[PDB]
Amino acid sequence: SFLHVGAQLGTELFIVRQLLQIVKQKTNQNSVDTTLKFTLSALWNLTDESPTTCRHFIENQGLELFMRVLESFPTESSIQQKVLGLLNNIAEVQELHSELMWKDFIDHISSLLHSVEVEVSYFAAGIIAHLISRGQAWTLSRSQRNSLLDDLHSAILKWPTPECEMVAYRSFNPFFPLLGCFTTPGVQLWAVWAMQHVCSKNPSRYCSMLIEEGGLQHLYNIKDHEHTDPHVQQIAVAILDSLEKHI
Amino acid sequence: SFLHVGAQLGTELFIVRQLLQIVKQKTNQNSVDTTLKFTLSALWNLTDESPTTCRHFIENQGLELFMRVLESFPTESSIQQKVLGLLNNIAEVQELHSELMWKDFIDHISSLLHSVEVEVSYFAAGIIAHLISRGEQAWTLSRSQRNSLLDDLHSAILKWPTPECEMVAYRSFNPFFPLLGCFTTPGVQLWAVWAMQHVCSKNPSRYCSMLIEEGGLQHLYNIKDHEHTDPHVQQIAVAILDSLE
Repeated sequence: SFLHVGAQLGTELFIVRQLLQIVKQKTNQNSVDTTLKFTLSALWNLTDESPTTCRHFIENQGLELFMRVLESFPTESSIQQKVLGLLNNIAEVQELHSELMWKDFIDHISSLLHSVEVEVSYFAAGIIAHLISRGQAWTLSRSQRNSLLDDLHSAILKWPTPECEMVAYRSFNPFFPLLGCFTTPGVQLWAVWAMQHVCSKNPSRYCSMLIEEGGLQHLYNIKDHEHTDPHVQQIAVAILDSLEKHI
Repeated sequence: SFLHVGAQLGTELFIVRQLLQIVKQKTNQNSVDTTLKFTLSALWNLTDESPTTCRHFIENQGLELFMRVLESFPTESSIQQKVLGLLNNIAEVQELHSELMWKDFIDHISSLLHSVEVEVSYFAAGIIAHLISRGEQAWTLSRSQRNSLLDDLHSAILKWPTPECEMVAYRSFNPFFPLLGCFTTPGVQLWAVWAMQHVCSKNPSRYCSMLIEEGGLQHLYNIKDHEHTDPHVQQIAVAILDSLE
């Protein structure tokens, strides 16, 4: 049983509010705790493919609090990873691209792109790619826009093969618009690198999902559009020549 | 994106633990805040049709905490309602039966069984019905209290006025159907059909079609043509049927 019909969304948003409360309080104590990491993971999971909870997170000034946690734990790679994963989920929601147009946020993301932990800079790069995705809606410095595109492209190619699988996905759909951005080599470079990574680590899961959602097409279109970045093209053909073996 | 595969289960159980922490906090303080009852509703909803988070609730001392909530706020309508609703969700899980066989627990539930605010006695009755529905040997406590409760349940339901606004909601009637077959213990049957009738009379657009699609017509109707059935139970059952037509 439960209280009444439709009562679960209210409790979901209430849970988001209370998790933000625990984040704020653990930040005030400077307590990198097991419960703090669990709370950041919970927030990250709840924002997965749910723009309503992303909007509730933003409307409860969650991103300001996440800037604060980034600044109060500058060396904690796990904290940064979970924070940036949630912020990536937000960067995927087009209706809220407006409220990530804030230079303190963009500055912290650009700084975290140069982390020597690929588990951190990967999500920094994802945020960056999904923000440059929108052509300009830029609302800020075009200096910083061009700078961060170039930095995206360089940083991706400086990445090693990760040890674990740094992330999970239930759908490759948010990657498909980033694959058509032939104008922005870094964005599709991040997309192709991430898909390659997840199928290389977990083919059992993501090969079937990548083919079923029609992504082999986006890859094949990149394959011989002659206005393609050699690096993006090489990653695309590698993904194809691995996904072709698996039916 | 999310942390890793299967992380959603860990996140949900962590949420259960933290909500229980908020409950213990606002019970140590005698603070009946908005967030306390919202936490109670959140826990209640998370326990709906999910044996897993109910098991986690029990494993995180949730039973003792909830009865501390009961003993510290004996006048609070919504608080007792939500507590007893979550415990009703626990009671429908057979594997956790032995956990609810606590003496003080059954005592408090039998006390709240006789409360006149139906929003409370209803869920207390649900707990007791599900408990003694599982047989005599399964009752590891005072059998005197068991065979007294299967009468006090019957009596408490007959004295019930019909509720006003939304008291409860269900996603499926499947936990009720095993109760409908307890001809040996007619209080269980009577609670089951009374609940079905109430929810089908206030929200017929949802619940009667749900009841038919889940095949409850056949159980109510078995009660119909099963002779030697309790007269109150039979009355309510044929009543549900005659407009389920």
